[PDB]
Amino acid sequence: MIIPVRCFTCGKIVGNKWEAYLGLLQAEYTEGDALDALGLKRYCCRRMLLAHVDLIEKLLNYAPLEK
Amino acid sequence: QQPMIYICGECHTENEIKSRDPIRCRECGYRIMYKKRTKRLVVFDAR
Amino acid sequence: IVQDEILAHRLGLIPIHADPRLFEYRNQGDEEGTEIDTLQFRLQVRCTRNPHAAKDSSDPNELYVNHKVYTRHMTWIPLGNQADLFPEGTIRPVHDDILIAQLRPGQEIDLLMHCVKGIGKDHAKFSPVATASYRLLPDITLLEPVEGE
Amino acid sequence: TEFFFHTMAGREGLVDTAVKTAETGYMQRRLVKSLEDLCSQYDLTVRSST
Amino acid sequence: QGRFRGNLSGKRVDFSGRTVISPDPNLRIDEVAVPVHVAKILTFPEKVNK
Amino acid sequence: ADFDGDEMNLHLPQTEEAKAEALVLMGTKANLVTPRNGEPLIAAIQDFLT
Amino acid sequence: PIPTVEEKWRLLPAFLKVKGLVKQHIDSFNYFINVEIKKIMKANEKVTSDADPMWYLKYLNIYVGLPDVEESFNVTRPVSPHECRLRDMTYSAPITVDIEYTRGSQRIIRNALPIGRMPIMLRSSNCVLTGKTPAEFAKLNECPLDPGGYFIVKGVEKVILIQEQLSKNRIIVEADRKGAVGASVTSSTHEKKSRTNMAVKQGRFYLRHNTLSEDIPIVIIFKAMGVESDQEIVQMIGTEEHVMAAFGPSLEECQKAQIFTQMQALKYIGNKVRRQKTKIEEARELLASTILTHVPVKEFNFRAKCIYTAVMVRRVILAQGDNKVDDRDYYGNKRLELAGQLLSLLFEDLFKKFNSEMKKIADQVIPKQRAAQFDVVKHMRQDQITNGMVNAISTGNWSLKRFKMDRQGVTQVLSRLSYISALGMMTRISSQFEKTRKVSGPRSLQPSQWGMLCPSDTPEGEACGLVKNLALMTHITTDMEDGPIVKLASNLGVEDVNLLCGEELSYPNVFLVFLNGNILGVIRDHKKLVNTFRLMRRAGYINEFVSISTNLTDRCVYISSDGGRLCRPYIIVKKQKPAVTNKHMEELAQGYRNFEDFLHESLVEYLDVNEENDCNIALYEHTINKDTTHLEIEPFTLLGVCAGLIPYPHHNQSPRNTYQCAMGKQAMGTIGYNQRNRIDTLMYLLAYPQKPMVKTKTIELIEFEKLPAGQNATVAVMSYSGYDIEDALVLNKASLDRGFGRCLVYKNAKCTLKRYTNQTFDKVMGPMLDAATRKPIWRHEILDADGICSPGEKVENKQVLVNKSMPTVQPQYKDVPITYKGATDSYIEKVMISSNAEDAFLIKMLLRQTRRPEIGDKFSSRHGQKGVCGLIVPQEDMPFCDSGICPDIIMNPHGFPSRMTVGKLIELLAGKAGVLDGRFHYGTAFGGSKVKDVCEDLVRHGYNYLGKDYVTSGITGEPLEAYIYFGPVYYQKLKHMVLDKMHARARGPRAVLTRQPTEGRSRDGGLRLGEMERDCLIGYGASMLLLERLMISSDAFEVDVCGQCGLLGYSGWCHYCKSSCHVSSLRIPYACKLLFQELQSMNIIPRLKLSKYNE
Amino acid sequence: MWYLKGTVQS
Amino acid sequence: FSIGIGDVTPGQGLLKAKYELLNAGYKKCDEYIEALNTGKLQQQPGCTAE
RNA sequence: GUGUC
Ligand SMILES: [Zn+2]
Ligand SMILES: [Zn+2]
Ligand SMILES: [Zn+2]
Repeated sequence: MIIPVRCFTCGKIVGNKWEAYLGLLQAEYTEGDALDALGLKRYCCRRMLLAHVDLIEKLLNYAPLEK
Repeated sequence: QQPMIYICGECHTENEIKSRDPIRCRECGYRIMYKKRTKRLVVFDAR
Repeated sequence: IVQDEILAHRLGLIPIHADPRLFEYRNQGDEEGTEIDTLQFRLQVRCTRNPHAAKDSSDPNELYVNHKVYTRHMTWIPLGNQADLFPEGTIRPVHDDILIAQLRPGQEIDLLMHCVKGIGKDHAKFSPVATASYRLLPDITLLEPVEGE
Repeated sequence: TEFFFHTMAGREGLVDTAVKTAETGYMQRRLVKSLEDLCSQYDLTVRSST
Repeated sequence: QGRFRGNLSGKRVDFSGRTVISPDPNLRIDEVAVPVHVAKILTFPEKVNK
Repeated sequence: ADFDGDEMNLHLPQTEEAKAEALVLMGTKANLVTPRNGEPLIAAIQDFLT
Repeated sequence: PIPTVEEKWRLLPAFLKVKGLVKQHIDSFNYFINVEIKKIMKANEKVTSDADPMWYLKYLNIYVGLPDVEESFNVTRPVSPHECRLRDMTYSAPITVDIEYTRGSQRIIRNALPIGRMPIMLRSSNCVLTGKTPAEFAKLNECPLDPGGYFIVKGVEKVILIQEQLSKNRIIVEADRKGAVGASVTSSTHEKKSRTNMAVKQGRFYLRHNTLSEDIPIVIIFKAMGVESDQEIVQMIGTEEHVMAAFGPSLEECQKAQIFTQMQALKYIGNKVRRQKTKIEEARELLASTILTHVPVKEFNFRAKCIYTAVMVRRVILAQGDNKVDDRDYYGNKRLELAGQLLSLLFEDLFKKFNSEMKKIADQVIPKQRAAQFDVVKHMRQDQITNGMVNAISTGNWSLKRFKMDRQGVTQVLSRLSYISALGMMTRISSQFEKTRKVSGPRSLQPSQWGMLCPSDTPEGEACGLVKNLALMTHITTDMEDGPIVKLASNLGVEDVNLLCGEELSYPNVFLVFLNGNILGVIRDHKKLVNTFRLMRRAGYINEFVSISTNLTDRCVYISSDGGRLCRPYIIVKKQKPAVTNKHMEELAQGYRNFEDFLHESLVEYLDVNEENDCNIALYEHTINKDTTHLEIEPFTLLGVCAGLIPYPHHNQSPRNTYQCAMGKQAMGTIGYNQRNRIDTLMYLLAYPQKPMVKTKTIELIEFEKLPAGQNATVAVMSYSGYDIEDALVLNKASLDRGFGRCLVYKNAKCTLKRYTNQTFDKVMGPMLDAATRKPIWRHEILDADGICSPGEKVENKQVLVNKSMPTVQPQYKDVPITYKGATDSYIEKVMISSNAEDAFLIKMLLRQTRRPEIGDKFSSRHGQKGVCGLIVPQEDMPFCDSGICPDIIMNPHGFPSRMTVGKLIELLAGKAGVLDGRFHYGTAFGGSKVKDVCEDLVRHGYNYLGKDYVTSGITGEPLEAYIYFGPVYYQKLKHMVLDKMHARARGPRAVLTRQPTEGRSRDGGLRLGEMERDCLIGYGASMLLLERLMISSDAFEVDVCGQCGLLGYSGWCHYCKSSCHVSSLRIPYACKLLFQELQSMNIIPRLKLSKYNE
Repeated sequence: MWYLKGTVQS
Repeated sequence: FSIGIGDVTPGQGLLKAKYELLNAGYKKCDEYIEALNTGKLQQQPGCTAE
């Protein structure tokens, strides 16, 4: 649902670059370009941001809102 | 004592049911209501 | 929308910039919490609408106020009189912009967490190092003189 | 075409392992009910209940 | 689901259980590990000697 | 067993007279050959053989 | 080299946008409430009473409205599906009809007359969930990815399974225990199901139908039909040397019995016929419209029928003496049945019942009247229709004796475990045969089915082929009429069968025309007929869903236009080449030239199973030959919905493919976009679902990348200490603590409470306070001051959730406190309070439980490899290779060769290369990516090229001699945790009938000891334990009987002898004493004879 | 006919 | 002990070894068709042509 | 009735 704060295998904090990765995918950058520019070099802590779905965004449209 | 506060699912208005009343909303015509969260202190584990 | 257990787990995954040498080790069991072996942290944020934002907006960054919760919202409250020990701000999260939860108009979150000392053998959140590895030195030995191509 | 001919034989064994259990258990419970009291005596002789 | 081989033959037993098995190559040939949660439920009656 | 979805069951003898009968007849050390032919059924599995 | 168009992969999405997967379930219903609902109204159109021919009612027009609900008093407001799903209501809309009835002397035409309601589908034409936008779909609290197609009755989702049946109006010739026999089943629209069969014995043909007493000779039936002279009889049968040697005996035994006239044959038949008006008219009307009603008779002419019987006899003769037999395994004959015609039959039967019984409601009032005019709308009822519809949908008992049919298990609750289990159930098909061991043909994969039913998609267990799933590209044809077809066939030059005699049909050049099991006539040079019909179909005048085929062994052309046939589009080619070119698909990519005009431009066409029998189809465009007629669009559409999630299916074996397609629906994950609002009985959710790196085009077609049910994890294929035995897998403790594989369970607890016919009621007192301090009691701790539990609390074992106090019958009240039973400690999510349609308060509670993976949980590899977890290993172990990457899940290399799974290594390699490069790799079936361009790309980075890496063991600190296979793999967590599959009991409740442990864990029962386990104790020879755990621990009872007369006494006293002198006791199981007391009432007294154990 | 909002004291 | 995809890889000298076999097999099998059509294939067992 | 062995 939400990007994990830490990696599953090693334990590197990968939850502080999700919004930066999103903002860098709109500057005409390739997925690999964003991934090797953010700071990820190995592949165990790289598929946390690459292969990740965002369902809380779709879950907030059904969330209770005040009138 | 304090009237039981209930929230709706269409307008989310906090109203009260007095006693043996038609379960509805006074703003809209929705017939389903929800409940508020408890005001107690529950402990959780961060392990 | 996030679970309480998932929120507590993600908060426990947050590391803390603090010196564990000054603090003691907790005795066999006590949950009340003394002054020498427990660090208090408070977090409180509720989502409200922006009255000035615009006529017609879809982008939630300016439409709603404080929609994304980071680790910078967590505030450290002193317990006892150990405030003069660490001068101003040596006790704060290492990373400040880490997504914790998302809020909408009509939502509120208020929590108070306790930080204690532990070893990495108990849980993964007590690991003080992210990567600890080593490598053997390589060696490449040629045998015969090579040609150009 | 090769994948279809390969999966044709896979269904040959999957329908065979589903049916064996029935008549096998039937023949087992029919064979036990006839031979369940045959015992050896102390004079090296096998006899029935009679 | 009768009374001859359904009840008389069946006679469902007590003081039993069933659970998924897992490997553990640290025991002997005649050993088996039982969870403590099940061991707390099961009891064995015995008479007290001297 | 196949060790992927198997759920086996367990029973506990209640009387002392039966606790000694299941140890001499239904013993893991005693029952190592099968009455069908006479071959040992408990030798090793793939990993230990390799 | 041949010109190849690499563009035809975009035809399939545009085709599924029109119809396909689940849109046909809605097409069958949208066509039924627009075409057949008025056909039934026109069928039952005029009904009048017989008291006096002056009263009658007429049916002008009938229609249904939009989904509406009738509240307290004239309150009709538009209701949403979610409201009906939460209020335990039913999604239905009323049916308003405009009929007219004559009261007194004048006629009354009352418009908009309501007669009942009818359920409406979720994505139908009358529903509100159609033509909306995702922003508006979020307004009604409904998932936009929900395919729909189910029925909501009493707050549950019910889907009707497709059921396959055999073809009607056709002749079958099959062999039985002695010889060969022909049969014919007849069933038209009107309810008349007949089954006639002609059998051969002693070289004599006999006709069997259940209306006749015994056999009637075929020559007698011929002479009774109207053909008198025996010469034209053989002429119609066949003029051949070998067909006469087999038809002579019957002719001579016919000449034996004195029957030479039509009256003689009719009297003979009428004497043979039994039925519970003379014999001649009985036999005449019995041969008219009883035996074969699918062949209509205009005035009284039995000629079409006798030529039909003659060609049947000829087919049986040609079958006789040979090994040419018809089988029921052919799918070109098998038809499918959706929910449309079932609802049609139900509705027409309910309508006929409502018209026929209300005809009797006003039939007992006309003579026994009080005034001059009779009102019928006050003699009207609107509960039987709704009751019948809801009962048939929810109960599942399709019982129509007006239609002579009883069917069970047709509707089933929709599986909401995952997103694949919901869609995969909509394409599930049920067979007509029952689940028995005798079947081996129908269960076996038939060569007939090609691209219509997924071969791999089938449950493994008892039913191993009785349940099948549809393919990606296929269409179900609806029913049509045959007017213009017959008109064009008559204009083409087909001959009338009533002019030419029986001799010309034996001619080899003569071909017979069959249309839905009906002989149209004789045609010569059938090739021109087939060509012209195909050209007219490609033109556009005739509808595209009309099949035409030709069979040369019997020399007959079949024209099939019945509904319920399988259709899939095929690309047409002309003499060497596909008509579809690059310029035709560039416009499709642009945004014009869609599928319908492609069909209108004669570029693609539908073919059925029987029509592709006489056609040549090319797999690819390099295999196109000079006789190929059609070209299959894509070869990867053969796989089904559950089989489209397996990377490289051709690399894997069919048992593994079956296991994986079966386990894909049990894998837990996210359900949809609104999972917090919906309150289902049991819900399994994941915490952080990942995205599959090696995805399939079928995944993109269904948009599975929005709702994945698994996670990517680093796998190391190598043996570990001791815990990767046959299927055990090793986990990483650090990864499990970090949160790899976190699951959540959601349980529902609902309680309704109502009033009674008296003024008695129910009430909820609430919490209980003590006298020492003002605290809620331990029993009612979570309860609020209202009387229910508040959300955001933690409920432990055996604690009260809601207090329910109801009267025994001022009045005394018995409290029924709902108590939560569970080994775990649950949490409260939310509480819903509402009212149902019958004015009762409903309180629903959702209980959340977060669980973590432990030793005893079942995981899969999405490649047909399931296993329970073994040893949980910390992070000091699990060696890194160079960079510091630890194995997340240790895989055993010993289960690979026997299972024979090569797609796993290819998927691992592709995933590693993708996560290194940064792009998803395609792994579709019969294509995707190779292992030649990917391995050379793995060199640019700096890793080894295929799979190997240098590892450094952690427990010792020494390097590994051999290299280990590392890489990311998409794993998934399944159900059946060890937390629920764990039970134990020592002394609990017993049954009242017999003192024995009850069944099931929900009632805390025990285990059963059957006969096969008793045989193991008998083979050993132990008698003490066999008696201890069958009599001592199960049921030990002490009974008493007498020595004088063996009988069951009581209190050491007999009622037969009335003396306690001869009285003794014994130990017997309660079951045996119960059996004795039961047999004594059957005039079977077990007189017992006691003795001393010393004796 | 209903009755809610009660507390029983012991 | 580990297995990878490099373990199961066809050798370059192996692809042309089975190519010869497949070609000879096809050339030999596609002759019996016209051999049967012409009328040949003397039969040792009592059987039919196909 | 469904699911696993
Ligand atoms: Zn990492
Ligand atoms: Zn409201
Ligand atoms: Zn007596």
